[PDB]
Amino acid sequence: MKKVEAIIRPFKLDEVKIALVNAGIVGMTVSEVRGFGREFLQKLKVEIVVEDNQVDMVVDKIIAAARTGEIGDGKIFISPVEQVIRIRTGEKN
Amino acid sequence: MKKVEAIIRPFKLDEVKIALVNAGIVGMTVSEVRGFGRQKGVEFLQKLKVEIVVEDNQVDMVVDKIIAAARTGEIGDGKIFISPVEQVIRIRTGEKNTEAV
Amino acid sequence: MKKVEAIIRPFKLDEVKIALVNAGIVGMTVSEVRGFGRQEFLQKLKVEIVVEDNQVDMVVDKIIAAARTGEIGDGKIFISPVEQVIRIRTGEKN
Amino acid sequence: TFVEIDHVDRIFDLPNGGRYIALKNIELKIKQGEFVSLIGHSGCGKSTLLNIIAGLDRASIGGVTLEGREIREPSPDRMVVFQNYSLLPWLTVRENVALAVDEVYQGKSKGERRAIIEEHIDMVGLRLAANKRPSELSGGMKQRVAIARALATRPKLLLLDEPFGALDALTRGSLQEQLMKICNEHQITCVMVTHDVDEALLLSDRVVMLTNGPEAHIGQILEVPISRPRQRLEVVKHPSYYNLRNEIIYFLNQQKLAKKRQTQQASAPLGTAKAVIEIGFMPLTDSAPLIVAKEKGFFAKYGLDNVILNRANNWQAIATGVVTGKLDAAQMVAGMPIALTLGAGSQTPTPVINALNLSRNANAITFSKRLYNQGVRSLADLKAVIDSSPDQILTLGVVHSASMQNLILRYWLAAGGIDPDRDVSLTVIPPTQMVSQLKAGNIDGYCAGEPWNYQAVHDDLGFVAATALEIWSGQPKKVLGVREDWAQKYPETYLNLVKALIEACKYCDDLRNREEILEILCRPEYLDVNPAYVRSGFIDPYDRGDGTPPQQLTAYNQFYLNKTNYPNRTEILWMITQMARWGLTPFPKNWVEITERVCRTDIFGAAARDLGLLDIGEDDPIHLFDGKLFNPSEPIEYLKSLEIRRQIRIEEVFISSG
Amino acid sequence: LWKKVVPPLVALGIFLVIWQLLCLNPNFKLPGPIETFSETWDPFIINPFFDNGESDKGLGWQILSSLGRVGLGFSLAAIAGIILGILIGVNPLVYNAVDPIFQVLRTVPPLAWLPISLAAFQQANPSAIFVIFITSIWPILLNTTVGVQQIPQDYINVAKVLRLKGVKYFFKIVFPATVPYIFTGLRIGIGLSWLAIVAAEMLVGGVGIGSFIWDAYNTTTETNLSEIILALIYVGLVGLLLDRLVGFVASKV
Amino acid sequence: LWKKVVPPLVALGIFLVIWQLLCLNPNFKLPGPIETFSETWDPFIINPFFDNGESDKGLGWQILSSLGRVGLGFSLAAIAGIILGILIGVNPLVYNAVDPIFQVLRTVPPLAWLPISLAAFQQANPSAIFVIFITSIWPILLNTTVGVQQIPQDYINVAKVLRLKGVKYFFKIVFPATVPYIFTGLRIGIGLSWLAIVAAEMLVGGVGIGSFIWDAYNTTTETNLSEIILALIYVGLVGLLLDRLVGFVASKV
Amino acid sequence: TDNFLVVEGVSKIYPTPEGPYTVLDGIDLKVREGEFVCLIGHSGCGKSTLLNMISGFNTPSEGVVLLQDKPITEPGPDRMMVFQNYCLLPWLNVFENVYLAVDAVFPNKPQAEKRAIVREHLAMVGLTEAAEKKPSQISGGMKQRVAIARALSIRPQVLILDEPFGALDAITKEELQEELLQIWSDHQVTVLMITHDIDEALFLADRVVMMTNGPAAQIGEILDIPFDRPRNRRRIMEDPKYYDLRNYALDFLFNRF
Ligand SMILES: Nc1ncnc2c1ncn2[C@@H]1O[C@H](COP(=O)(O)OP(=O)(O)O)[C@@H](O)[C@H]1O
Ligand SMILES: Nc1ncnc2c1ncn2[C@@H]1O[C@H](COP(=O)(O)OP(=O)(O)O)[C@@H](O)[C@H]1O
Ligand SMILES: Nc1ncnc2c1ncn2[C@@H]1O[C@H](COP(=O)(O)OP(=O)(O)O)[C@@H](O)[C@H]1O
Ligand SMILES: Nc1ncnc2c1ncn2[C@@H]1O[C@H](COP(=O)(O)OP(=O)(O)O)[C@@H](O)[C@H]1O
Ligand SMILES: Nc1ncnc2c1ncn2[C@@H]1O[C@H](COP(=O)(O)OP(=O)(O)O)[C@@H](O)[C@H]1O
Repeated sequence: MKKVEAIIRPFKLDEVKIALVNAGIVGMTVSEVRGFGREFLQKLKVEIVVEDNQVDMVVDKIIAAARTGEIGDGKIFISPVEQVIRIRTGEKN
Repeated sequence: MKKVEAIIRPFKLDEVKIALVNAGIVGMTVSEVRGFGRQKGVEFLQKLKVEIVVEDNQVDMVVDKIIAAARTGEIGDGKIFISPVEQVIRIRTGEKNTEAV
Repeated sequence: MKKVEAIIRPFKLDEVKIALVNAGIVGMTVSEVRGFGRQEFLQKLKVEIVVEDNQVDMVVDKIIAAARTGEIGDGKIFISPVEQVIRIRTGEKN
Repeated sequence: TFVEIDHVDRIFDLPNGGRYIALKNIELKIKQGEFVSLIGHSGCGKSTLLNIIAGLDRASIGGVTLEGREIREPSPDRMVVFQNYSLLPWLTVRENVALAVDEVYQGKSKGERRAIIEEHIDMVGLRLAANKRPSELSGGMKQRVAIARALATRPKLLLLDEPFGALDALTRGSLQEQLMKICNEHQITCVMVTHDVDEALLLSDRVVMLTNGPEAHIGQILEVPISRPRQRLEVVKHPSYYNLRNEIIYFLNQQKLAKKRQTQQASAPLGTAKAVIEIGFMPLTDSAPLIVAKEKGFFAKYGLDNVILNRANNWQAIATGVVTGKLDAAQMVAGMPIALTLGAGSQTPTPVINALNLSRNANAITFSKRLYNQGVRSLADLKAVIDSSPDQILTLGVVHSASMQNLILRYWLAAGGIDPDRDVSLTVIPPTQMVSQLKAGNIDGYCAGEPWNYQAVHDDLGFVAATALEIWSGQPKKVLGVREDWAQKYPETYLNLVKALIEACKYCDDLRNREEILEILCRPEYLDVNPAYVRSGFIDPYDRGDGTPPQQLTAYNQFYLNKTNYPNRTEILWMITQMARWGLTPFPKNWVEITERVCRTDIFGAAARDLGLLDIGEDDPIHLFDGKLFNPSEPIEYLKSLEIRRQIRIEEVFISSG
Repeated sequence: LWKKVVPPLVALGIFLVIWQLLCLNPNFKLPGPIETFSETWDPFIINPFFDNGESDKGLGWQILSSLGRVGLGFSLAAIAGIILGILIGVNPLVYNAVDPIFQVLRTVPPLAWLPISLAAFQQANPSAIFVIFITSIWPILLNTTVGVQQIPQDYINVAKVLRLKGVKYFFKIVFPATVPYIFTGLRIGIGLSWLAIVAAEMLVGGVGIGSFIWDAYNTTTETNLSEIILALIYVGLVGLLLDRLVGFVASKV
Repeated sequence: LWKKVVPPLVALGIFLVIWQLLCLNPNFKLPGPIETFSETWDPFIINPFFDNGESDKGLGWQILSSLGRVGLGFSLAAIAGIILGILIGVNPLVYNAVDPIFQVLRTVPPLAWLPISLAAFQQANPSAIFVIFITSIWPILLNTTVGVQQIPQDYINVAKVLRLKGVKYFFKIVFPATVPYIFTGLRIGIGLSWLAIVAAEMLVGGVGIGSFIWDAYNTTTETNLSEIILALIYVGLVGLLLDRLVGFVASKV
Repeated sequence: TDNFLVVEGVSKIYPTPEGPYTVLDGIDLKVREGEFVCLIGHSGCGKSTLLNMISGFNTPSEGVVLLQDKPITEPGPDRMMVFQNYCLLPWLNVFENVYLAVDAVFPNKPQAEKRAIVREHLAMVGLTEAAEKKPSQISGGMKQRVAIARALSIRPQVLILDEPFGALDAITKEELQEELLQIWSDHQVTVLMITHDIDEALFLADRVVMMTNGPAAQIGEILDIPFDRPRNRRRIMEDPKYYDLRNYALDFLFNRF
């Protein structure tokens, strides 16, 4: 399991979810942020975790979702994840 | 040296810290996020992104405490992503990797 | 390459601006967190800075210097790893 | 994935809080273009399961999910075909079909919807009778309209709630044949619910046979390997179609047979008022939950009053005591309860149920220093060494003949290309004095518990070599076994006994309280050793004793963490396919019934929800170092795919009720 | 024809024949069939609409005047029976909260409302309608409300998997299902309405079938009894056709 | 219990308040709940069996006066379809030869017989009993004569396979197969019988319910309407008892 | 036994104002005493009419049916029948139901002796425990139980069995078939069951006859069941000869017709 984390403009939410819902990736946490760049913007923080193979597929969709050339559109942070434990079931990995 | 991040139900708080505090973990960084998954409504839901850093010894025990407390039975109860941390620094003293808390 | 994710008091946000920009890396991400350590819940803010690995020391010291308060609720600094980040505007492996 | 029935645990509410549990932990994933058929003896939840899928009912826990998005209300995407005819009598068949299309396809006007009705009424074959009324139509094709209507809206999960069961057998046929052409001609998935075996197994793709009685759950997902293009009179002549039909018929018979027994068991004389309950155990730090349950008064907290812990000396004493009635509820090794219920050794099968598996991952296969200096440092090294020459063929050791010490050890040896009973020798030896056994030289290896294995490391008489974690990190080692006779009697004093140990496990699992337990396990009446012998692996980093730095084993004495406390069937059944692999017992032909008889999860479920605990045990694929993907629905195939084994012999094992 | 139409015609002759010979017997001093149509053939049988003034019109007018009241009446009840009948039954709570009251109110016979109906409405004409309206909704309302809750569970579920909830539900599942029950309610409502109109006039008088039969009894003449029997048979026929009229529309739907 | 008794009592409270507040309107000249029960409490509730001597006793005697008439009467009609009903039906030739006549006679409104009933019988007491007998007879035998024509074909076959014929066939196959339908006729008949008695006394006078309402209504007084509405409650309530007790008998068999 | 119930070319022609229908045509059946003939066939093939004809409820209109050389023309207690709807009177309790059959066939028998006959013909079917419950208050499976018990209260020669197991669940049939089979080898009464489920007939039969469907139905391909008389349900299905028969019957009902 690997983590994929991206920052996108607030009004672009219904461009990655739409690009991801039909991509077979259901699940994502979106939280507000206040970036600086270059007073503070009101960007959005989309956060997903997927297997290693799906990173290339999902990452391409995210960049292709909010793709408008204007400085200050965010990046795609990705981090490792040792375990992903559900709550309803309690399974592992 | 591991970092728990347990997305839980919006109201299940006050049942996590009451039980989790008994496990020797005192520091927590609860937050608020909007979630979207297999639950039905109307499109984006509200969840708390409980965020804890724990020692490797009790990582498997802290996660168990949250699961029992935050469980509901119906889907949409969240997950627990455990990620590593290398150089946790406490600005009280700037100590080594040890939490000292 | 290290996702510095320090937690600081709300009042110590504008001070780090001079230190943050002076460090050479100014861009970052900010948010609000209902922190809970010793001190019920009290509002704090969480700052995420993906600083280059070779300059992690040069940034951590500045934050503590500008975030030094002494009283309870001082804050903590985390250092999480990253393997490669990309720019959504361009999309170049880093 | 497509429709997947997540863990669904529909509870039915009854007067006086009956809480009659209909289904529990029904996990089942359906792919696209699938025709899963939910065969099952009447009494279990079949319509209840289908109603949940149809959405007409709300699942108490969990819930079905379609295309990765839960369904909470009925919708025209998962149609149904009710057992009752359910046709609007005041509408012609064309208008009956027009009811669904006129409502769903609201974006299409007249003309482009007339074709939909006309063609759908034609594929099902209900062509000539297109203007009649449901009263006029006979019962035969009165159920074709319901199928035609359901297919008219082009649904995604067309369900079939036993649509044609009232019809006679001849009309039961010649209607499946019509329903076969639709499946072959079109691409439609379904979830059929049928009572007749021939109904399923004939137009289905994967039969999901449910268990019986309260707390139902899928027992065996039978698979039907027939080429999908099917003809009712050509599949019948398939070489291996009647073989499958005898598997379903045999299974359904067992539920019929082993349901009157359940009724008989309930209606039996109750037990007396026991003054003292004698519990047997063996000296091992892994037995901490039983000991701490007494010294800390956990038994008293639940009003169990006096309990006597009759410490044993050899593992055979526990087996003899419980079966003979001398003791009762003796903590015993994981694999022997399923060994006594099958009589591993031609002995009389005496039922011994398992409900509170209470430890895991506490075995270490240590070897003597002779192999260490020889060059043995892993499985591969040993294999070459033995191949050199017999040279006093190595004789290993095991605590008990039939348990998860003589099975996993054999599996580890077998996977290395070594025959346990030919290339080496396994001799049962009590752990108490096995420490002196190695010094004598009779054997060279161990499969004992924690405290005794470390003796060789501290005395420099051997090295740990292998470990439970690096062989299988779910390895059961202890389980609470009570004679099935002493379960209908004394319905209480068992749940209170089950509850007491669960709390004892929880108390002794926290790293903070483990230090206190160290002293309690160093008394003459309990495991008697110098306190600085059990520290390793419990509250100290494990010392492998093979010229390597100690490594802190985080989970090497699991008691509560990672969901240990659950008698999951999937891994007890893996023992049957290993006792049979070595010829210790014929592989039972009715494992689907013995397995749900030894693992009494009904007791645990009532002792977990009341106490507060994750009652839903994990689906446990038996993952060893070399995961072979054990499939807990076709053990015979798995048992036939192992390179080293003994002649497989399948027969029905019969056990007297008592 | 010869097996179902011819026989009853024979029944008339035998019934009439036995009815004869009772004139000679002093008991049952009723007009004889031979002379029942003797003094009534000319003035009444031949002329239905024998208008001559006020409260003296021929039998034709009386039937229309009485039948007209059951026309204007029983329609303010049918409209108020179907409507307000579905509203009860869909909600089990309200049904059980008023069901016992209708049961008691459904049993009070006609001509028990009339004494109080006249009090509220001084005029005589708008009192026969009220008694008919209030004595005819009960049979309709009880038959309509029961039909709503006797809808088979089969039709509800097939109306649920299809998202038919809304107004379309009540015009494709509920209403067409209770139509058979309504006509069962109208079967006895129409007859019960006729049961009161004929008896709702001989107390208050006025033009109509009632007060023609009743007034004849009060005034003894040479033709009083003959006209009562002649009127007594028309009430039977009109009742049959009026009730059988609802028996024909029922077949169509 | 609390879910089926509380609801209906709520309706009365709503009915009472709705019934109340209509007195404030002078045009709506009807008694209100506050006083319709107040003055009537002493002379007609606390002492139901108050006897004065001349057609002016208490309500209890008035109710039992008419209840006796429908009891002594309607027992001749009670065994009408029990005897005459079974004789028809078992004879298909005559069943079709009497159906049209009884259908017309059945629908003739009750109390339309009274004008000729008083003509046949000079007296009045054996005239308000005949009206009940001739009006309640039809629903009993018609609903009994339908059973003999609708005994299930299943019970005929089980009797043909055995050599069951003659008297033994009647008392074990046919007659028990109409009892479930006879009690449908009695339920309709008894309710329809209650209608005739209440209205019949309103035109012949004398002691008995019904005449009480007309007697009070005609004799306008200070509070005549006060007891008429109460009399409405009794006649409505009493009929419920008669209708429901007959159903209880049908419950046993 | 040589010449028990025989059917000699019976053929019934219904009115059918549109013309002829000839539901039956050229039927030739020879039932031997103590057999278990079965008439498995499609719905609407005239199979019910055929037994409904020998039972005496119809007239062949083309031939005769001879029972010991005595033509059958009227219903009687000898050809005791069992209907599909259980033909049970809801008034009389289960006990009084059986007593009705015995009384109608043994009128002069002493009273309190018939009470024994009905009582002793209620334990072979396992129904003496419930001898007072009314049919409306008894299980559907047990309801069918007192229709052969009543039919066995008499001493019949031919016990015509219309499809009795048309509503019983798949579990009650297994118990009921054995009970019916068990009592068959107690009296040795010829029985002519009508059964749709093919697998039932092979387990429970001696000579099953399949009649071609359509307007002109004819008896064809009279099978023979050679399994041992003390039938074991689970010992024949796995036998490698019940396969060659069942799949052959399916080839004469679905493939051909
Ligand atoms: N060190 C950092 N860590 C995390 N996020 C950052 C950092 N620096 C900048 N960002 C985010 O990236 C965004 C800037 O995107 P972009 O304009 O493409 O790059 P730049 O601003 O460097 O030209 C800002 O809105 C800010 O939120
Ligand atoms: N891939 C993912 N990454 C991050 N969060 C997720 C992911 N999948 C689900 N979640 C979180 O889990 C919550 C519930 O989602 P889901 O998994 O559909 O239900 P459940 O956890 O009961 O299975 C959501 O609110 C969502 O925020
Ligand atoms: N282990 C931890 N997990 C999560 N958050 C922590 C942890 N330790 C410290 N924190 C954060 O830092 C703060 C610690 O406050 P406190 O315990 O009073 O010590 P300090 O005075 O150093 O801040 C909290 O607001 C909390 O959000
Ligand atoms: N209203 C109810 N109250 C309590 N239990 C019920 C109710 N409805 C169904 N059940 C339970 O659900 C189970 C399954 O019922 P049903 O669907 O009728 O049979 P099956 O599931 O075998 O088709 C039964 O064992 C029954 O006890
Ligand atoms: N009154 C009738 N007029 C004409 N044909 C009839 C009549 N009754 C029955 N039939 C015909 O007799 C045929 C034989 O029916 P049968 O097969 O005995 O019924 P089952 O399928 O129940 O055994 C039917 O196909 C039917 O068309």
